[PDB]
Amino acid sequence: SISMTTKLSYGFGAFGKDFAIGIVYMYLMYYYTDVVGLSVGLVGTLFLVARIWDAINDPIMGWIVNATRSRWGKFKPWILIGTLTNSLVLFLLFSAHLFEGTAQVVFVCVTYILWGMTYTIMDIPFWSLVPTITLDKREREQLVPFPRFFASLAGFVTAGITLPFVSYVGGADRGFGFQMFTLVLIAFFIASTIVTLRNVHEVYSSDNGTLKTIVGLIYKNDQLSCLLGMALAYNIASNIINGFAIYYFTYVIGDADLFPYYLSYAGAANLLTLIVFPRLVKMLSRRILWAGASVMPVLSCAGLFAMALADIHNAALIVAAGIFLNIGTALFWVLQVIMVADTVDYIRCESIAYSVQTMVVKGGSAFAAFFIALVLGLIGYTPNVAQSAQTLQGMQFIMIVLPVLFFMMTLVLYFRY
Amino acid sequence: EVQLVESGGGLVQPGGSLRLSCAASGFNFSYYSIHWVRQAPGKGLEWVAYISSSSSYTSYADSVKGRFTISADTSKNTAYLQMNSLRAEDTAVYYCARGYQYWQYHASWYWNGGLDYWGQGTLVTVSSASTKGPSVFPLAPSSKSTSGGTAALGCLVKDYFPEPVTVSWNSGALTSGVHTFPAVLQSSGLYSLSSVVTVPSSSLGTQTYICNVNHKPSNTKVDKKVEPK
Amino acid sequence: MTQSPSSLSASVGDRVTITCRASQSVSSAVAWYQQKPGKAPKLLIYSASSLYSGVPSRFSGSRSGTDFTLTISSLQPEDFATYYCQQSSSSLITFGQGTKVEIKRTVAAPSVFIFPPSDSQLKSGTASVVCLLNNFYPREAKVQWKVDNALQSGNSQESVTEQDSKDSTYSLSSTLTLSKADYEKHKVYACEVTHQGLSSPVTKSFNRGE
Amino acid sequence: RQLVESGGGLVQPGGSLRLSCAVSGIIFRDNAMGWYRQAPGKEREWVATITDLGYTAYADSVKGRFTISRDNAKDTVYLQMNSLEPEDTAVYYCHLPGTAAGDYWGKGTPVTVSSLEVLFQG
Ligand code: NA
Repeated sequence: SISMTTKLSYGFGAFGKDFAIGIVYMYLMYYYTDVVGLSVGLVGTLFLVARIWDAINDPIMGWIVNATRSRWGKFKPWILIGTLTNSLVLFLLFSAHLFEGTAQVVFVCVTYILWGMTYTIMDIPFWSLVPTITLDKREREQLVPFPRFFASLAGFVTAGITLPFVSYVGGADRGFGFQMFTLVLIAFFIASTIVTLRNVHEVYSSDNGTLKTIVGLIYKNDQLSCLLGMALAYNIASNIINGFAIYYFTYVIGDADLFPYYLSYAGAANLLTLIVFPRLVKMLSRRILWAGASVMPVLSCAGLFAMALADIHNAALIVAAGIFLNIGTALFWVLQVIMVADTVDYIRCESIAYSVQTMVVKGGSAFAAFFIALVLGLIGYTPNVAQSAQTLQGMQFIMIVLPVLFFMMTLVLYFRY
Repeated sequence: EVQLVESGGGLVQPGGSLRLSCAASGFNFSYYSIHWVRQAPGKGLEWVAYISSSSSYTSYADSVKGRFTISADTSKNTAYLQMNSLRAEDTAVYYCARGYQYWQYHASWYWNGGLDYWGQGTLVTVSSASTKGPSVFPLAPSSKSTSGGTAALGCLVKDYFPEPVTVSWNSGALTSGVHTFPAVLQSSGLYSLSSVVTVPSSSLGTQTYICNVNHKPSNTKVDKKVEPK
Repeated sequence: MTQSPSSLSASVGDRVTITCRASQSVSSAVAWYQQKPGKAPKLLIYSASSLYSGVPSRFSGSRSGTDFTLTISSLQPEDFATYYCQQSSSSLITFGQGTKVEIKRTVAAPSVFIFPPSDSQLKSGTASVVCLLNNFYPREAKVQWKVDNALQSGNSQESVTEQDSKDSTYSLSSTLTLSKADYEKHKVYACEVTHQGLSSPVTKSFNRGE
Repeated sequence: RQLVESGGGLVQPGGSLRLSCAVSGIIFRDNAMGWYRQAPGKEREWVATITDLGYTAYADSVKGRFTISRDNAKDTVYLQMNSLEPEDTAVYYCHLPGTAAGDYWGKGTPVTVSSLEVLFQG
């Protein structure tokens, strides 16, 4: 059985992790463009390379964690090291606006790469714990929703709380508040790591545990080929929408701070959909659930763009569209799990299949970031921090309505089967 | 801490039925089996029957098959043994003991678990006689038909139903060589007992001996004096 | 299922082996129980050569060809009791005969005495005579009643006390019962004892008169 | 469902044995299967357990001596035992933890190790 203490600890750890990563995954490109003053192509290339490398370097840390064997175990020391190292790197990451000249770029690149590596170090053992720590059979289906609930909650809280803090502490210096926000994030991160370390214990240990094989496996499982292709498009679309929102709601729409309403508050609908999910699944067939998952985001985007003309930016429009998008994201995220086992049923060949999803996710995120960088650089000058020059609104609109094409492609690929 | 306790002993006339119960506290009741074993008044142990919690597992000895029935309660850890149509030779002491759940299954030329915990056991008597009064008779010390150095005295308690009788000499003080042989069942169904003592020829003629017999079931005393003649 | 030694004699610091034939044509392990008078048996060795928990190591088991054995290397004063085997063939549990373990001591001859009926119990109408044997260690004392040079059989009750605690001796009393009518139809009565420590049988007699 | 256990026998001290707990009636990918051992005048105690993933936990007394393996192809669990000692003589049962409604114990198999009791009469 699983106690409540362990579930709470394993939810708090995930809360800390996502609470650390959200700000970097939302406000980084905006920070560089509108605060530091970097170019656009440089940011695009930096993000592309520094995310592809982090996507491809995951397996190595698996070998390192397998090899480590010492007094404290083989996961706790790595988690403890990663927490502090990543916290210090993150604090240093939001102070690039104190330099100037050639060294300014070098510092940016070095700090970003360090952040990626340290986060990977901190993250791998934390998720490697579950199969070993207290899991015999079917006791994981009860533990799994706990960490993901807090993982979803962290992003909403950060999105709803960020801007007011900087605004209160900012004024003529709009990074000095970012540094303090980073301090708060680090405090929460360290507290969560301490709690999980003190309230998680190890049981059910284990011992003793090619590219040609990979390509053979990919070719053999045609269903597996469709699974990864389906996942990639949705990941890219979601990354585009989540990343570019600040630019859209600062330039195209009147910058009256409807971004928190659009994301943070619809987070509540996300949480409700997640918490009531089993009854909804029992009520309805899986195919219709998948169709709704792929449909709702398109409705949100259609409402957004369609009402973007001849309106005063209806509040009901923004919140409703956000609710639709969050419902779709939560439903698709939960539905992803069931398909992998069915696909793979027909080295280990299951541990290998475990990492392919993460590979695809990170690759899609990097590709989306590069795409945004290039397209934004093409049309106009965003770093101006000035009134939106006309004829750039078309560029921003196409940027933010491109995801619907990826949603369409995912729907077609699924409908094929 | 594991233990078993017996209850239900008493006097039952032939034909009259009876029930004995064995209760245990200290272990899970479904992992074991309960055996009822018999010890005759003066013979070796004899196995009677056994039951495992599963009522489909029961067994009885050949000499008792068809007359004793055994059962147990899952909720309350009790094991009853009801015996009817009793006989004269079913007088004995009954024990209950604990064993293995599947001892028939685990029976090979190298494994034999055995029975580890034994109850104190209860006495069962079968007869058709009511309480009687012991009657005491002296034993005459022969004038010169005894050993010159050693003289002998004794009292004989002839007829009495209930099992226990107490015998003493000179207010229960003298204990030099006194022998009280075990009671023997007469054909009439009443027990007869004898108590003897030895003293030197010097003691005779001046010393006074009295055989005092106490009977618990009925308040009775005799205190029969012994004199040579 | 027969224990070859019906009774045994030994002392302190001796080696004693007790055999169990178990000649039932079936092979099964044997468990050894120790019983003292007025108490419940204790398990000693369940599987041949497997000591039950909390039994001193001086006990040991074995399994010869078509035979079982129990060995005691040193006899403490606590080992004097009876010992039973066990063999759960088919769906039945069967025990053994038992082998009382006695003490060894120097031989002694019995002391014989005879009592005639007292000046009473004839009004009741039954006569009972008793022959007493006292203080003889070896247990093989035989007694025979002789009435007018005639052997009376089937009307005698024999009671023998357990081995003493001070000297390890015995005392055996034989009682003969008769009716009043038949009591006075004969003249001389007697009891004779035969024992392994007696050169010739001993006898004690009395005439019906005073 | 039903659990049937095999192996068992007599081995002198320092020997080795293998016990196979054949299972049926339940999809073999299922709750962890464990082993228990009971001896005369003693209660059941836990020996080892192996989960559906393949992670294994062992009791202190048997640590470093007994090993537990899961085989899906044969639908079986194997307990290898080495350096057996007289204290290890007992009846070994094959527990199927999980599904609290039914634990569904097995009958068990008796294994005894003693100082060279005269061997079988072949
Ligand atoms: Na990584």
